[PDB]
Amino acid sequence: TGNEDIISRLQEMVADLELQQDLSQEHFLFEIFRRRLQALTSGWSVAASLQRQRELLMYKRILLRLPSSVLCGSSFQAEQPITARCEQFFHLVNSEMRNFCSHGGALTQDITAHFFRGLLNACLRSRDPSLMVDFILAKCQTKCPLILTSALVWWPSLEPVLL
Amino acid sequence: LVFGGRTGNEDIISRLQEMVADLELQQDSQEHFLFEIFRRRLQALTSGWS
Amino acid sequence: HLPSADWQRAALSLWTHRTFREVLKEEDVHLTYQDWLHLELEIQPEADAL
Amino acid sequence: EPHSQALQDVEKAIMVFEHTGNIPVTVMEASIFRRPYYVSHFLPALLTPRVLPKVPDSRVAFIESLKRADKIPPSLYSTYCQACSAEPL
Repeated sequence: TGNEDIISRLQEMVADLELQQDLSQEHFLFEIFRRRLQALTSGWSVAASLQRQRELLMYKRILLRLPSSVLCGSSFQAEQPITARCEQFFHLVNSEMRNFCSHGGALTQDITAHFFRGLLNACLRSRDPSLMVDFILAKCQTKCPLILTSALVWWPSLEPVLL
Repeated sequence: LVFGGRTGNEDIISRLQEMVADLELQQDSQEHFLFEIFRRRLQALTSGWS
Repeated sequence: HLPSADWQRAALSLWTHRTFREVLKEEDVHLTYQDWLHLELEIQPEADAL
Repeated sequence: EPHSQALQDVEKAIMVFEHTGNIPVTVMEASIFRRPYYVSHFLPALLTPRVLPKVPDSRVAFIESLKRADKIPPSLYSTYCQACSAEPL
């Protein structure tokens, strides 16, 4: 209540950089996230825990605002250039979000849908879509099992949109 | 005295900014539903000079 | 458009005045992008003036 | 009837002017070549004989734009200003 013109200016420039890259490489966002998490107290104090919870809900917010293309890129070019920015996201989800933006051995309705949207978008835009989706969701049995344990809860939601 | 025009909501116009960019990327020959909607409302109005 | 033409005139006379331009050069005062962001974030979509 | 209609007409002129600036031009036309309807319209445009706020607002700035457009013969504006000043139980 202050901000909702400036967060629209952000959407402008995020989509710009999406197109300039679409003309493999990873996003600066995740580096900014890791810098602020780093520059917080590693102290376990309830002050620090709340401050980091605050900062991660704000990250979840800005990712819901911005396209799901920032997560999975767009147009996965082949199996060889694969899991670019998704590994970036997976470290974030394992390290931090599973602490804070979770419930019940699982994630949020919102970010789960935000992910699966970007996933099916880039996969269907690329060739061998069913096989490449099967590939990234077999990777997730190893690298970010949360997204699956979330997708078990929030399946009733996704299945309509996905289908 | 109707005294200008309250605004109410741009929140909802930024939830719309979502789904536009969503459907845009998912499509990428065929054309938009926007201009269908536009034509329906411009048609459903009066054709008067009133 | 906006409140008193005298306040308007005052602002424009200051803006044109030389010693304000000569002050604006050596600058911490030259409004950093980040400073500008802090003031534009300060304001609300509630009371606008534009 | 041309009081309730003229009100709905000037309401819209103003809520459009607002998202714009510079005088919804349907009304500016209705001015020079619908002079009777112009006066039956322009009277609910001067219907603000009410609490005039501290801050000039929608109606206020619209009427300002008209009087700067050299419309509003001054009689009606002066009158507008004056009116605004304002056992068994």
